[PDB]
Amino acid sequence: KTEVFLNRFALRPLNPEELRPWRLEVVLDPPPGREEVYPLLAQVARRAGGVTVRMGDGLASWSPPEVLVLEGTLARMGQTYAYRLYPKGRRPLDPKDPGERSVLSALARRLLQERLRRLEGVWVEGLAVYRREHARGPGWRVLGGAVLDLWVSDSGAFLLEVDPAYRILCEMSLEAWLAQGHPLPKRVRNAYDRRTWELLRLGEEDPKELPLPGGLSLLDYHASKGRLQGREGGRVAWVADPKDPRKPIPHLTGLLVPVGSLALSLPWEERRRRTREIASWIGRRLGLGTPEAVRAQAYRLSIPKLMGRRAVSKPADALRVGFYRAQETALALLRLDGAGWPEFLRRALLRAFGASGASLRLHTLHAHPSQGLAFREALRKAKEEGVQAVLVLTPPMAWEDRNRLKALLLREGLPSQILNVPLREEERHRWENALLGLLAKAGLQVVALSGAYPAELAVGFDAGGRESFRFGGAACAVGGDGGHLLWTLPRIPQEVVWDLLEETLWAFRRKAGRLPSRVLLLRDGRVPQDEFALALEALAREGIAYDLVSVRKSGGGRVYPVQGRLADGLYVPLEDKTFLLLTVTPRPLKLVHEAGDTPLEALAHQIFHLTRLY
Amino acid sequence: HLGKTEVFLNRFALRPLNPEELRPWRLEVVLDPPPGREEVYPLLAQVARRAGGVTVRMGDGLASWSPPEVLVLEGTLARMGQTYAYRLYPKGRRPLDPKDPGERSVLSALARRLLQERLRRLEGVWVEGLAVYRREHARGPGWRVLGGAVLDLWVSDSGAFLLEVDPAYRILCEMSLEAWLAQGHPLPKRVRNAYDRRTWELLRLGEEDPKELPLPGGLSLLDYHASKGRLQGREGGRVAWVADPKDPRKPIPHLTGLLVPVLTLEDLHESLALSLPWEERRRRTREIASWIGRRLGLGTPEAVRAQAYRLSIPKLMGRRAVSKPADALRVGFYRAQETALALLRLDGAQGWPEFLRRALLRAFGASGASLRLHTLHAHPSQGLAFREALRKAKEEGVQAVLVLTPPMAWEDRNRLKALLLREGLPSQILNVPLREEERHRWENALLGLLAKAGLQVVALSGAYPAELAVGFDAGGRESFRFGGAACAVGGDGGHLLWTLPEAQAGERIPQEVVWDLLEETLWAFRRKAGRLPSRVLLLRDGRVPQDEFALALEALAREGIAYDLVSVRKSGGGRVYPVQGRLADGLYVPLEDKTFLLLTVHRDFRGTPRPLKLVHEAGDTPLEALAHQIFHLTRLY
DNA sequence: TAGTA
DNA sequence: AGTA
Repeated sequence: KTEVFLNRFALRPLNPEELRPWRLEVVLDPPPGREEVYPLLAQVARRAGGVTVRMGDGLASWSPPEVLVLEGTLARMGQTYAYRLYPKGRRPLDPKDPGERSVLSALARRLLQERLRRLEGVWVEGLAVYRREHARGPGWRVLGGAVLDLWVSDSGAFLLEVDPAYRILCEMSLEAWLAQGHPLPKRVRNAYDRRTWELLRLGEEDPKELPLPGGLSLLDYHASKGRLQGREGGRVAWVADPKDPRKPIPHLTGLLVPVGSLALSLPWEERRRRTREIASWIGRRLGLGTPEAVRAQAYRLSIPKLMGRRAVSKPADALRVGFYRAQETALALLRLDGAGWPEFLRRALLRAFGASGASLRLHTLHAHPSQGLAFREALRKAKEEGVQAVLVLTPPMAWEDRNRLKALLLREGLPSQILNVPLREEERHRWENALLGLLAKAGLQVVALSGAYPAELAVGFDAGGRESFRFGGAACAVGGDGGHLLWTLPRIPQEVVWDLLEETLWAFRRKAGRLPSRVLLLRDGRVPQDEFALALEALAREGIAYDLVSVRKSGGGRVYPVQGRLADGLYVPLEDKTFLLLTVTPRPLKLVHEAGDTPLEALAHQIFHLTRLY
Repeated sequence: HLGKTEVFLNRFALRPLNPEELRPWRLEVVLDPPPGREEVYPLLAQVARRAGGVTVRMGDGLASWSPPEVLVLEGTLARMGQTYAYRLYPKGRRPLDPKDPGERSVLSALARRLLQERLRRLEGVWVEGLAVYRREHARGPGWRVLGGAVLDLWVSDSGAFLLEVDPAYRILCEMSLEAWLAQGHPLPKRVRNAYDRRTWELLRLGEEDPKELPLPGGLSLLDYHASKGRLQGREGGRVAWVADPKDPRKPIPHLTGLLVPVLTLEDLHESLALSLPWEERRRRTREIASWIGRRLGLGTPEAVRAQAYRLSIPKLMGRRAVSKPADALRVGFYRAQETALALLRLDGAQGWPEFLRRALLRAFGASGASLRLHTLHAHPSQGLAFREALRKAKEEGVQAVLVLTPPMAWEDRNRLKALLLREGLPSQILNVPLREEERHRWENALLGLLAKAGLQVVALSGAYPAELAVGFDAGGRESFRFGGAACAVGGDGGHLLWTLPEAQAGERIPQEVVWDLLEETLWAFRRKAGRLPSRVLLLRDGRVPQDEFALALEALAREGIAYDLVSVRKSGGGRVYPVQGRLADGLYVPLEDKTFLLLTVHRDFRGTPRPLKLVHEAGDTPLEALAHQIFHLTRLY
């Protein structure tokens, strides 16, 4: 038990009016698919006045009825709907009932933006305000500020989050900037709004003879909107959406905007000071009481004992000291670039196996996926020759492409590890890990974790980066202390999540000759918790207990020590079954226990220990 | 069997197309806002219509036979809630050749549309698309049966109009679903919109008040139609929960006042003289043809007659020569092996049905081979335990499972087969209501079970084009993303397997599915025969567009594997009648350079047979050779 | 089949 | 909140 500072700040409690927002019913025309309703009301909230937000399938507003735009239209994905709001008088909400308070926070959050607008002599993009300018150049003008956020606490009061930030601003414009010449970037942005894209390559075609699906020209599309009012920037550029990147879509460099002395980033003490400042400065135009730094009781997590042949501090050092369990191994390499094995990889593997007195064979893959039958053939031969797992050096492939390859391998019963080829040696973190995986998948128990945890099976699900398992998905899973399992991949989202877990569960009944008593499921919060409904219902019919935990890297906030320094692994409890996890300024992991009858500390310890060994 | 037999098709030849119709007007279209690329074709079909006249979709534009001045060059559209605006750009006249499979398909679309336009302007007669219903046959309160014929009009590779005619009857309802139900008639299966021809699956009625039932975004269900002026002159009635039926699981609301029950022969009752004997059918199709012919103005209909060859019957043989596959069950299999079969009873009891145990015990006895008749005492697919009982069974040597189960949805059927095949257990379905004296169904089911078990029941004579033939199926679905199954036959009976797309991840490109299904069959064939097949026969369902096999074909080419891609359609094959005398069983009727019919009566059918239309799309093999192999594969299984 | 409710 |  220790005391810590969170980058939050309590403000005044909400008054009785704010706890009793106005509600509004909505009618749309034409009626959209029920799955589209919610994103649309959110849009309806913007169309309407300000400090108004979506509530249920209606709206909730903090501002007077006579200020909202009760009628109009909104366009979404090219389609246009007519909306109409209907007042129905104030409705009370409890800050204490997750649901209702989601609204209050949404309201709270919209307000901040509304208040952030009025502030002048400073520019605000969304919730990110910017005071002092950090640089100035022919096009770049790095400003200094912080990303903000405002919400409601279970107490029923305001809560401000503050965190120092940068912003590389380009006032040049793609074509121009690409014009007095620079190398095209990876991610670009438009000129008419805030939506960002990933630059795929550049337009070798004519932007007026290049027709979109309808048959409309790329130029006419934008021209007939007002975006071409003599803003000629008119070179063609092939862009792609941050979501689902091959489907590539055409755009215009002249209607885009890209993304040596140095303020990279300040220390901990400096940032926690710069943050405590803005809380005072922003508390100025906020007029919501006087900021109060939030103290949170943080618990000290136990450092786990790892065992290779001899004690070891990290799994990586097992590659020099030796593995916990050894066996005669055969590992083949598949190269999707050039040649044989890079020297430092052959070396370590030899070193590590020497140090374990185990025999090691190193094959090399005689084929490439593009030869059809031959490939499958090669894999079977290699599988026959004792190959127990495959290492794959390869240029960066799309999520979809690798899953596919691991499947051609998996069908020839070949576990695999994918090491991206522009191999950066000096990046040991990377390749030392790639090898641990390869070894774990080959069946080697590199390190043993001395334990005391509820889950004998922890499976983590992957959807790439999508907010859904619609387009198939993938799962990785370990048998508790040391038993990396047969990681899988697989229509309807619920049915997807379930097969993933069905197979893994099955792999484990294969190894342990018994079903796991309990399972720990880890997933990204970006995916609706409901997609797991079927898997959980399935686990129940089996009697398999479980705990469902949502994960989210960025968005945790910040943790600062009172006066000393922060320990290696920390556990910070929060508002209702939510808690932070901090390891080794650092970035916390925000976690949520959405289902399961297991204490948060137990869970915290098991995730942390799972984190310790990559 | 080599003799030729003249035969009359229910087709008729019309004047050749004049130069003008060989050079339709072409028009470029443009849509705003740009829709998803997968909506462009469905939308152009809509533009073709909005534009009016005899105009059809051609590529990414239109093609028309009516004067360009008659078209509606500008208008709006709506496709599933979403709406867009279109503008046409007349780009002159452009020639098409009947010899080219693609261009000919377009000219025929124009013809089909021509038939529609002429039918739509007919006096006192009833039209339901390409169908015409001329006269009454019975009526009674609110309903009325009409008899006419569904028709078709297309162009040939020769370049002349061809008219198809087949008598049909239609039962029309003269009132609303509200009226009909008010007067006591039962709940029909399917309902049609009153304001258009869209139909639906009626699920049930609802107690909710239309006036206050809210559609997704909040609009009342009543205001939805009310505003669309569909209410003018009607009564909304009560709420009717309806289904797509392409999305049979999701209910949408509707209203009885705006619905018209789609009546069936059952609904009416009151043995109502509706069924046409082959003789009466034939004279009626000639009579209607004469009729539509005068109204069509495309010359006089000359019934098309063709040469129908009787294909050579296959030298079938198990342990010794045989007249039919099921005979091997008692004379012994062509080539036996130790065999293990497990029976999975999803109906209600315990074992092997006495008559099934007998045939099997006897079949193997005649073959002189060891057999084990297992029984899965594992419950239906309920639990990871089931997955376990299966793994155990395969480990213990089972080679195939016989599933005795009540009829399954074909989704649930493919699921189960997927579970089992997983664990390496092939399968054969046999629907539960089974009775001793139903020799035809179960003797065959037993043959599939054995063929799948790796057991070669019967072998076909010899010398066929392909030594490996694989069929593809997407079950109704017009593409191989959403599902995909394939069955491979070792050519001359060496039965290979059954399978479907393994487990990969992410959106799937059809060409990759198709490729993988074949990819698997080749390995099956590999392991089971020692080498890759020299030539393969790929049979696909016509509903699907052949573009999806491109990757697959290029792969075979790369591999050094020859092929022939033939597409099958049990629909629109027309009819076939004798000119005189009666008609045999396995007939081969070639029609064009690359198309033929295949007929097969059996028992002695009083009705008329619907032949199978087959189209040779890729390949070098003669049609006759291809018809033999397919025909022989059909009987064998 | 051109066309949610 | 807002395809190209």
